Amino acid sequence: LSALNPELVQAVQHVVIGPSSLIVHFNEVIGRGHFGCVYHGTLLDNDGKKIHCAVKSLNRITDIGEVSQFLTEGIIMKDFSHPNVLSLLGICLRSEGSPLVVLPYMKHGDLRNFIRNETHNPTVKDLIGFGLQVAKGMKYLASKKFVHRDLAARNCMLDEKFTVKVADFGLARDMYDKEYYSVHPVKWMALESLQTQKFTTKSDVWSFGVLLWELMTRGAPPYPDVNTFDITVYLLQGRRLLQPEYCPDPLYEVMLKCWHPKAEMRPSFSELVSRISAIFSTF
Ligand SMILES: O=c1[nH]ccc2c1ccn2Cc1ccccc1
Repeated sequence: LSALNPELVQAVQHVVIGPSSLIVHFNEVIGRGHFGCVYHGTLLDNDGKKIHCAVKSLNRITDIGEVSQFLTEGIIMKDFSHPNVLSLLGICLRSEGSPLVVLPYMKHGDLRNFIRNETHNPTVKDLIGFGLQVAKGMKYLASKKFVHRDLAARNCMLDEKFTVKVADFGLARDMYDKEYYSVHPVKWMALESLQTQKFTTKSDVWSFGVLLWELMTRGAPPYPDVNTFDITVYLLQGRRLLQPEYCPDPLYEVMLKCWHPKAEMRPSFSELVSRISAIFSTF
């Protein structure tokens, strides 16, 4: 680590968690395998408050060029903070072992598994509230010109107060990468992204519309009968996800606006917050 550029070391200092500030519980995983090797940890703040965190070791980082790029990603993501976006608590640069990413612990795991869980019974109002929270998190990301590229219910998380956090971006990416011993998002993508492999805030709006559909169906898979290959033709014919049984008509109108074939015709996330907040307030 002494081979690191000193001005970059100075720049990342405010993101770095010293080893005496963090107690990593490498003996216990969070999500019992659902998220791979993500560990419980305890972070000590400056007042000695104990903070429950999720810790991941980044084994793909093997050389000093990759460590330096990682430091930079930490610097950038530390400036992203919003009630509905997963925050970065910090990073660890270890003398012994791969670097660590430290995030806030999410008591209720991912939003898709939460809504699919038969034991949980969120109301239509609660489901719309989750959608509004995601819209607020994306309004924040879009306001900083950050394009998510993989928005879906599986990629959002829930804390102990049931606050939704948009996740799976920056150092929280690769949320479901699992390591196997012997084994080797087209249905959320905007039509133009399927065609050009380019992503924008307007393609995140399309994905948000599919996430809204997931919320109102309590986590049903979209287009279950359509092969991923055939999705482009299906959308070009003007076919779209149908209105879920318990979805209010003005909310389905919002979903349809998200899937307009012309990206410029789709609402902005600011407009989505405006429209969904008014719908939410009728319940
Ligand atoms: O309780 C949690 N809080 C925040 C993130 C998170 C969990 C569980 C899995 N994950 C995903 C992830 C963790 C670390 C690094 C990268 C991705």
